[PDB]
Amino acid sequence: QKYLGMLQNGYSDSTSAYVDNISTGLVVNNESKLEAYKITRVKTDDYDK
Amino acid sequence: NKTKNYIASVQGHLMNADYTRRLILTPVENNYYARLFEFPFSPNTILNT
Amino acid sequence: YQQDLTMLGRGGVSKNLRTANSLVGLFLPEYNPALTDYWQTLRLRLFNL
Amino acid sequence: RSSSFVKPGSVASMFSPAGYLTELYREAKDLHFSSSAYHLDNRRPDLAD
Repeated sequence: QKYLGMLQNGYSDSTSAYVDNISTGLVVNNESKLEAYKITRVKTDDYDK
Repeated sequence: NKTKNYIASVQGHLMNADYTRRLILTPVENNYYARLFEFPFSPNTILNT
Repeated sequence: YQQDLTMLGRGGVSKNLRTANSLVGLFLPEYNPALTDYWQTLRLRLFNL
Repeated sequence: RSSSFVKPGSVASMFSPAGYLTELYREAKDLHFSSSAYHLDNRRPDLAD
């Protein structure tokens, strides 16, 4: 999870999605290509309050 | 079952009911395309069918 | 939750089977600390040997 | 749910401090009427959230 974070596979509706990264495979729905994406977050200016 | 041509499966637990579950038989494993049998778990969220 | 447990104790009706994970604010069972202590000790003993 | 066991020290455990805190709030919430300034949700409205 230090490399890949959390995989988007339909958790409960709140659940957050970052540990501290989010990634999943997404077959692009305009064609027949299967992409893997990754987003990383750096908490900024008073995120914890 | 040889006399009626059935395949019977038995399971103890499932790890998530929101995931789609089929039954894969494969001589190789690690490779989804090498399979010889695949059945969708008929109601899902089910074991021993 | 208590109503479901009461019905389950006699019947077993599962109309609308899956309980819609967003319908949970309940806590989850916890592992036995005595059993996990056995594994921790065995891991430590094997490491030293 | 029946197989979603958690390690001790997790907030999700039924025996975790969160579980104890939930029981305390559940029973101590109504020790005073809403009319009284001594009501738990009146003196500390942040607790409910």
